[PDB]
Amino acid sequence: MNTVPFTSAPIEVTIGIDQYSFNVKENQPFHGIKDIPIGHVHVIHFQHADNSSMRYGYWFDCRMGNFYIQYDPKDGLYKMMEERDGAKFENIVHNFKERQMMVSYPKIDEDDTWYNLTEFVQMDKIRKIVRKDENQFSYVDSSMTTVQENELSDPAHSLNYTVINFKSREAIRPGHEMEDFLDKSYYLNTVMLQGIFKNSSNYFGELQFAFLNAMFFGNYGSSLQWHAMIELICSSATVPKHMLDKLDEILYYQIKTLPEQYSDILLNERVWNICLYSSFQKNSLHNTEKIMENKYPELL
Amino acid sequence: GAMNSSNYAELFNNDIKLFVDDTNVYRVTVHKTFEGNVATKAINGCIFTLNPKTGHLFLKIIHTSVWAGQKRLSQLAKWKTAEEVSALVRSLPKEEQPKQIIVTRKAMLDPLEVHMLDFPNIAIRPTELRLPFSAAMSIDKLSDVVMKATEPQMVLFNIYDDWLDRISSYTAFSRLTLLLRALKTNEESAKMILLSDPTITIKSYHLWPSFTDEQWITIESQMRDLILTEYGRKYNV
Repeated sequence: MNTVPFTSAPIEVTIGIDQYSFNVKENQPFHGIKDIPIGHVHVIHFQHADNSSMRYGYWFDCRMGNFYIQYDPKDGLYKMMEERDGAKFENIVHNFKERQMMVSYPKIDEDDTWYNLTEFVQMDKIRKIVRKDENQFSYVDSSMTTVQENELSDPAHSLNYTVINFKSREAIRPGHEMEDFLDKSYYLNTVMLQGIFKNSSNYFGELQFAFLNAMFFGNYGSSLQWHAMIELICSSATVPKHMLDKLDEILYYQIKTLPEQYSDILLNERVWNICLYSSFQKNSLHNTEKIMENKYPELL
Repeated sequence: GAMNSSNYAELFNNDIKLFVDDTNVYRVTVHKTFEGNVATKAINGCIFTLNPKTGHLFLKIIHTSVWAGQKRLSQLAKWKTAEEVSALVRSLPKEEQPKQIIVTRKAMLDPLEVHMLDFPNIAIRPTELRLPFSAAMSIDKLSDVVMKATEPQMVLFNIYDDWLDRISSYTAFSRLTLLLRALKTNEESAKMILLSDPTITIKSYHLWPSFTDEQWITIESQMRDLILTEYGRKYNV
């Protein structure tokens, strides 16, 4: 069980750790988060009490190094940093733990929610979507735009999601216009799965990462990416059975975790209606269709 | 975006554009079967592709053979239209290719957009205009070439005959839309108005009769009256 110590909490802030969140008061003696489960990516996220705009945060994996948070009063944010000195770090954490200045990652033993949202998400894939190769952790915020959004402006601070565009030469083989537009199987299976992602695991990992960025930061481009990757599968007549069964599980946990009050901004009516009721896969997402119909019947 | 009354003069500027109307591509007669079920029999159709500036009409005849053993024909008809328009653009020299294609029905936008991905600089646009191009099959010589076709064929016409020698494109288009509107509202009466006087004939190389400027004014008035008469009937007003 790993720890992300905080130097201090000089500004009042709502701190997120994965799907959990805690309010910290200005200069409250908060020195971080302990008992973080090894084996998963995590995201530690922030919303300042005095400017609820710019949700921002850090994707990390405690297996890859010792990470801490320190407030930067110049840039005005909580920054993740790596401590390269193992013994200094162990000694910092031991002190804060002994003084019980740390919140415990509050996992219920029955609860597979975080595993189920991050099953295919791997830090190495995150670091290719979020390019800052001098750090082992990845910064995301509300306002970062996607490579796709930038085509339709600072490339350094972009989310390099795989560009999906149903009306592009990539998606449509010359002489198979109607066939490829009405049945995206070619695009999904040859271009995206065999060509770019290499396997369904990498494709699901990007889908899951896009959802989490949409949910935790209200990142609009992330939300567009999550919907596009769902719609590409649902609009394909030919999808491996294992992918459909896994997609149904993935979406079920995403819809289950979504705050009820954010459905109106995070769910695209057109995509969900098409996917559950008109698409080739309209009958292949039983779990997802049941939770959507019971939790968000308004949208449908 | 969309072509309306606000940007009407744009039709007659010097940027090459084509209207595409797909309403006569897939044509059927509905009939009873021996067992008393209903069945369709396709008849020859046509894509109506018109340069509103020049009057140049690219009439692609759709032979019933293109439907043999195909499913969802009303959907296929949109994609076949888009394929044939894309093939027509690729057949034109670069300096003759349109800068815009306006589709008369919004259901043509995606099919044409996807067929024209190779031409990202050609704008595909809808129109708010209600254009009566469905009535093209009421022009006897266009109807005749479609019905007699035994194979796919492209036939080139000037839908304005020699009018542009005497009038502007704007006026020629307004005359054409009024003629087609009349033919669409009351075909019998419109054709009666156009042929009632046997001294005015249709030249072998023309679609419409050889009316003097004064006779066009009279014809145009009779067409307006026909549209108003018919409108007063439809609505009891």
